[PDB]
Amino acid sequence: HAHLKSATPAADSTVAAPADLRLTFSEGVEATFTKVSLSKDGTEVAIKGLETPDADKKTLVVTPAAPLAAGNYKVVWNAVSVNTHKSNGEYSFKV
Ligand SMILES: [Cl-]
Ligand SMILES: [Cl-]
Ligand SMILES: [Cu+2]
Repeated sequence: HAHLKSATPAADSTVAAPADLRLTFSEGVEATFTKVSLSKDGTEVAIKGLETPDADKKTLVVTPAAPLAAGNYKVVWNAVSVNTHKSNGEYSFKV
């Protein structure tokens, strides 16, 4: 199953407006079947895009509609691997 190895913004780290989130998994994931929910103090923030650029499909680029306002962000992810297995979790970060 796909484990999330690293994010960026990194779990619980603080940053300036990153432009997008990168999620790096232990296996290839499917952009089309994978769900990512980004929320700021408990209301949806709008994701415009999901993509796996490289061909291993191990980094998921999650592009929000706007650049991100400063504050407290919760990511909830439901990955579907290239072999169709479902995993999930969550993490936080701050701008
Ligand atoms: Cl995980
Ligand atoms: Cl999707
Ligand atoms: Cu597995």
